[PDB]
Amino acid sequence: MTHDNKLQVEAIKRGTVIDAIPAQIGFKLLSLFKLTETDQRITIGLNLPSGEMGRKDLIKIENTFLSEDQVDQLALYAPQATVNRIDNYEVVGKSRPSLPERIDNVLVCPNSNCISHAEPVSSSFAVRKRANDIALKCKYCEKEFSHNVVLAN
Amino acid sequence: MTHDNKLQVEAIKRGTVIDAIPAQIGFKLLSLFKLTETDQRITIGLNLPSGEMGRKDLIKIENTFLSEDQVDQLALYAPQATVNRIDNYEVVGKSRPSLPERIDNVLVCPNSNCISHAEPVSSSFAVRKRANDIALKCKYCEKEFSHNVVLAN
Amino acid sequence: ANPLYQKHIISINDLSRDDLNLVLATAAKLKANPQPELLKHKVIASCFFEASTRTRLSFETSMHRLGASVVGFSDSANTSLGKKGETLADTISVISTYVDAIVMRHPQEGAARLATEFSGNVPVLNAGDGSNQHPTQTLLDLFTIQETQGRLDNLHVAMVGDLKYGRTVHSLTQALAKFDGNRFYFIAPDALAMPQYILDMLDEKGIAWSLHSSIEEVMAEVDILYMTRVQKERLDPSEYANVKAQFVLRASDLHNAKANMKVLHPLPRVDEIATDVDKTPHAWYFQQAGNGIFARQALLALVLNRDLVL
Amino acid sequence: ANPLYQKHIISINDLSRDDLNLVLATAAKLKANPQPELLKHKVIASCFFEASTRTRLSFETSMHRLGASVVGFSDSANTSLGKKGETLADTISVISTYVDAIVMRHPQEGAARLATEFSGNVPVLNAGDGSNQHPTQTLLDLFTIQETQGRLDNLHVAMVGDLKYGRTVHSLTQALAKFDGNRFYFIAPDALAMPQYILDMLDEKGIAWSLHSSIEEVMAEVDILYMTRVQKERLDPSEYANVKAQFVLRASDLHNAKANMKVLHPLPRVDEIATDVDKTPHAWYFQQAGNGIFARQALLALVLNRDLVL
Amino acid sequence: ANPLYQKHIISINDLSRDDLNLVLATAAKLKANPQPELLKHKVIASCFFEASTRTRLSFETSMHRLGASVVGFSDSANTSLGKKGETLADTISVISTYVDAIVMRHPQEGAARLATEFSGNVPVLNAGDGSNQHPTQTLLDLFTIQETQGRLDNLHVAMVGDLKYGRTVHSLTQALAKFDGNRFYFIAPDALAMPQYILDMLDEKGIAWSLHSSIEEVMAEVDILYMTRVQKERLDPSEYANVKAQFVLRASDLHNAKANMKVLHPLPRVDEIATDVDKTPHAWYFQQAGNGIFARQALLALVLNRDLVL
Amino acid sequence: ANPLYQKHIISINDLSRDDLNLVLATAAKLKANPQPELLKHKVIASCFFEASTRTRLSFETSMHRLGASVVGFSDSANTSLGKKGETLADTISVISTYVDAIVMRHPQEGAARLATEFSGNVPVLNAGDGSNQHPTQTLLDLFTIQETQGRLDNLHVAMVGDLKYGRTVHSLTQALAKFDGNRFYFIAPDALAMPQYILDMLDEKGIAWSLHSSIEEVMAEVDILYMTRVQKERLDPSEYANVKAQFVLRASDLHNAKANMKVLHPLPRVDEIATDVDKTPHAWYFQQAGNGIFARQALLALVLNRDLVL
Ligand SMILES: [Zn+2]
Ligand SMILES: [Zn+2]
Repeated sequence: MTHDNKLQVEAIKRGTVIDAIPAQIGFKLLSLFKLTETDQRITIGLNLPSGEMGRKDLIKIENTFLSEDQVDQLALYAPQATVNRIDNYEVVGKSRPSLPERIDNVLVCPNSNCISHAEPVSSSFAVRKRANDIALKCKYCEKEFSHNVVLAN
Repeated sequence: MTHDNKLQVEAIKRGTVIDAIPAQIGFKLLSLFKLTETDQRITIGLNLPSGEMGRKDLIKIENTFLSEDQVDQLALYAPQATVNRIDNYEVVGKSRPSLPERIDNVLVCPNSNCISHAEPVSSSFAVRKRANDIALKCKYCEKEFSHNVVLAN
Repeated sequence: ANPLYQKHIISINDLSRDDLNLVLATAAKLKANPQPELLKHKVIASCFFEASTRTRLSFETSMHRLGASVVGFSDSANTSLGKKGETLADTISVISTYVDAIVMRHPQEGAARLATEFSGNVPVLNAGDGSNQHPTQTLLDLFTIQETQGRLDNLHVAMVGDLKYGRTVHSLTQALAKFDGNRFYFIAPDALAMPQYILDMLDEKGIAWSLHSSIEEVMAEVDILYMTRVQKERLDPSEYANVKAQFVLRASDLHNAKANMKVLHPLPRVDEIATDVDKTPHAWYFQQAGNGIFARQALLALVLNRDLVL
Repeated sequence: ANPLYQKHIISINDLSRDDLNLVLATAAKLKANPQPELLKHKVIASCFFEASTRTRLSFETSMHRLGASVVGFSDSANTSLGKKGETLADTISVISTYVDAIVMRHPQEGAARLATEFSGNVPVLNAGDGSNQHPTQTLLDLFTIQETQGRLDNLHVAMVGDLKYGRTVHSLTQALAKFDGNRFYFIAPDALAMPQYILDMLDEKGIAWSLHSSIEEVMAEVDILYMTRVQKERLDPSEYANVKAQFVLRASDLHNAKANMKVLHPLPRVDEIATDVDKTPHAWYFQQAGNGIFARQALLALVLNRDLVL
Repeated sequence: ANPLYQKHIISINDLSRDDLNLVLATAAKLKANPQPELLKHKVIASCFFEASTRTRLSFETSMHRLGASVVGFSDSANTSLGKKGETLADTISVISTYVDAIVMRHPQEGAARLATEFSGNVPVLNAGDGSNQHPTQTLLDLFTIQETQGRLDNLHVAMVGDLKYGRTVHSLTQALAKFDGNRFYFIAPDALAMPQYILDMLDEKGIAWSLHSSIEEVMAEVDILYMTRVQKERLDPSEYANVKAQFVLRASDLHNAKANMKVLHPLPRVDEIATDVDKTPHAWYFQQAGNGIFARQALLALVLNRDLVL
Repeated sequence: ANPLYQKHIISINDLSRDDLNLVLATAAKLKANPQPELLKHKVIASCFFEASTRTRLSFETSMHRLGASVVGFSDSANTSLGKKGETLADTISVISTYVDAIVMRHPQEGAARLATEFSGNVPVLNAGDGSNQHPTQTLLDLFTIQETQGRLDNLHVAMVGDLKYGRTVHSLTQALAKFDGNRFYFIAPDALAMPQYILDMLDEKGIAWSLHSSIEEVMAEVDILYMTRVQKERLDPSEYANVKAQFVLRASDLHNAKANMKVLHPLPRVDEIATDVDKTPHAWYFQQAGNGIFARQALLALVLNRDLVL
């Protein structure tokens, strides 16, 4: 993707590079998934230029690897992000975000009466895609919501 | 500034560079002061090898300069930080976090009966140093708490 | 003696286009050149059988601005009111022997109407009656509309929220359907749609109205955006949450609105309108709340004063 | 061990066709030959965080008919809040150390589900978690439909009342949908219609259903008439009265009903089933409440016993 | 225009020695030569979000003595106020469009301060806010002290009771620490001592204060004896009883007091001061309560009137 | 006959070292080998004049695990008073004629003691009499300390929280003081310190104790960490927040704790023990609540049986 060989960010020898994160989502990803609570070198680039999409975000975590599941979790936010596994200064393998079947801890139930709101429990939603969108069903109240609503502001 | 290692290093055209942020404080600052809410190219460096000071966080905000007042807000979180002004690829200016007079909308009054909690108002505390310990007095309930207490939140 | 002199103000339907305009003309004048002793020596009963602070405070302030005295009460929280005892007919029969006018708010539809049959010569003003009328709130909504749009004919008015149970949107629709060429846009959740009956009346007049599912869908073309409070109890918290996002106004949604467009809300807003809107020039709910004073002073002056000298 | 041994009964969506037949086969045997000392020495907690005298009395009679002891409590509150603090999690973590099973009713959805996360090896049985589930009422209904019709497949079922909110009809529709050839007639006013998510599942599973205006149109076909209470609070008093008549059952309407046709109702019925219906052989709402005793004994017997020698 | 004209009266700390004296000078004058129509035509909102009859009656009487009108409310006993609904910000935004000044008492610290940010040009006076301020009570305590001692400098003042949680003793200490040479004697139970913070501030000024365990221990040398109510809830009834005897004033304890010494108490007294003291010339709590009227008339006159002509 | 046969269990001060060991030895045997029909035919009254669901549920489960029947009632009230009249004396004189033992909780101190004066030959067991005693909670704690530490002498016990008011820590300190070589670390904010009467008894008996500022200073030494809830109501919200942090336990603080170290808490814990503590092997508050079942069965078995064949 974006290739600057002049003022460019320093490359990582080994780790994970999440590229193509759409702009303004990169920070959310760090927050949501607690990506900063580590001692490893993390390099974040925000609002990076890439004619492919204008501005994109990018994250490089050193000596750290995301499993298939973990990567799948980015599916709601940066669905087109590319997770390139790095080793010895070369992309030893890529990865695309697949929509998983279940999503834990990061979401909040829209249902005001859901018990998950006042208790020591990790939210969990079942994911099922249905034309035009993705439905999310709460493990607790069992109410099904459109992702668009679960991902409110 | 540029962590010129061996191969490559990045640099912004002109803007601000916040260096010497103690480890684990970098991300907080991005979150708290909502620095990531710009169309500007932001470059973040977390857990960088400081060797002497240890591990540090680094933030570079392009075409963006911080007023002395803004620099002062960093005092409670990263008083050691150095905020560098860059113009024409070089450090035209260099300032450091000085203890502010007031601290707006980033803290939370630990007084649970304070009117500030449930309302459309930005918090505000009066900073009063009493030899290293910093007492923070709420603008609303007028209670004075130790900076330790307020900061846990 | 003025058209409204000694009349009872029960339902908006009892007021003609000429009456509405008379009240609104008087209100504007009372706002310009105040008359603080106009009602000096009158005693008005503030009878809130149903408690409502915003409304009571506003009516009473109105009474005070004109020099009148006020006696009254609020929230008759009788422990389980199977029978509070005395009939309302009896209470009004007694109270009408003390005061010069009665402003009442009651929980049951038709209460101010009944009162009328026992107050003798004493005028009774409806401060709200069940899910039926609330005429003073409308006089205030129209006065705020005329003041900001300069007219009550040929407006593009949007009504958003609980169109089904909102007694105020029902009344505003009827009042404005008395002026000409108004186009209505009804934005409401499927379960809270404008009652058929209102649509029916509108059609008879040959007035235009369209139903929209989104506010930004009509944003660009409205002069007035009248938001109402969607009460969660009327809904399931999941379905509430399912529709919420579709009817809450944020400053962003206003980027396409016209310069003259204003947002009104009978208040209280809570979820529906974000505070960020408060800061825009389109926010007019607090100003709308202030106009209640003139709309209310006007009404009282007209009813209690043979001829208005202004 | 039987399939339901030591299992939590939270939602109907968690049980299968077999599980349902297993509970109903056991219920039948216990109704035929009671086992007054099967659960002796067992202590069970009847935790009604939300009071429900009818449901509690039945559940506890069930526990006593099997020889178990009961400790518990009904309701917990203030006015519109409650008290101070202690999570449902700690409450269940504590109680889980005394008793052998937990029956519980709670105002928030998902409460029973959360309890299973803190109860350890103690099975949690849901007696109602807000607008979500109520497993035992559906088992009691199913046992009543089977007992009187002889089967759970190929039935003509008509549901009447408040289908939008009735958590019992949503659940019964989902339970019956696990069997074959059933046909559903939904008869509700427009404001209280069967939600689309249920309609969708029916469609998806190729199950026949249809909306009707009045019980009359379909009385002749129906095998089971399931009624629900349309609470006046879900409607404005005026609205209520207009629809009301369309969904009120009299003995005279049963006129053309099949011999086997039974009228069911979760109760309290109030206005919906006229008293003259109680005298027809079709009235089975009281006999349905009595069966709750056996569907409930069945669950407890199955969840606490590794094997039943029935 | 006078220093206090249009200012908000939120905390005693916002008032300088010059402001206190200006209010006190005005109060004495209003007491001598009354001005019953000074505020004629103003409408003041008496907003007691927290009910307090003594304080409301006094403020309102003050409003009436100057010719002003009053609209308002008291004890908003919402059943379990998890959310009373409207934000306080919104209530003040609306009320400030009706009235000319707002006197408010609220349960939460900082409420009058917040109000200030939404009342626009309308002054808001703090009638009590949580455990923070209550400036009008202090203006009344100082006016009663100056009236009886002839001065606010060089006094030997004793403060007895719940020095820890008494918002009034905290304020009186700060106000008097603005005048020179005052010596404070703090008589309080170990569990209810003067907060460290107050002692700290006092020391900075280089003001003297001593802690006593008994009242008669300092009886002989005090000019003012300011008793406060020790609330039993803050204590155990046994420990309460254990310390009670040590802080209740009886006429006997006064046999050594000076001729000029007066006993003040914000009221209500109950246990702390025996009725036998009422009969002595040192009793001044009821007179102190009467001075609230002039202290309050003064404050309102200054804020609502460009220049005080006296 | 055993020493506790037919005896009242009112205060911990009434039982001896032996009595304590006898109750705990029996508790252990019943926990090992249950006797589900020891108290069959016995009817016991669970009289909770002061509601306490947690304590009642446990006591009653205990009664049922021994085969006894339970009749009783929870709470009795109005708002801030109650009803008319009937002494506790007559109430006990009546109930004493039906049942075989009385378990009772009451808001006033000394209530259980007075009951023994009117109950005749029926033993009265105290489940809590105001701020005074609560015998069974101390027996349950002691049984938990012994079960996990292997002894009641030579322990390092740290008590944290509200020591001034916690009736459970006062009592536990008195119980442990009957054994040898125990050392106590008291860790409380200055306003909630261990009363002097307890400190005096410790001194008098040559028992070592010491105040500490934070759990940190002494974590390494402690065998038992007993926590209590500091109710925010005992402090002003501002005050609370400043101390709070000093007496809140996180999993990370347990870092340097001994293998055998157990964290105990009467419950409800709210803010004081972070949830991440529940996952460490040190968390034993839930297992302590479960033991209440056996310390309680022990008492009932001993008081109602002349001899135990355990
Ligand atoms: Zn949920
Ligand atoms: Zn505050």
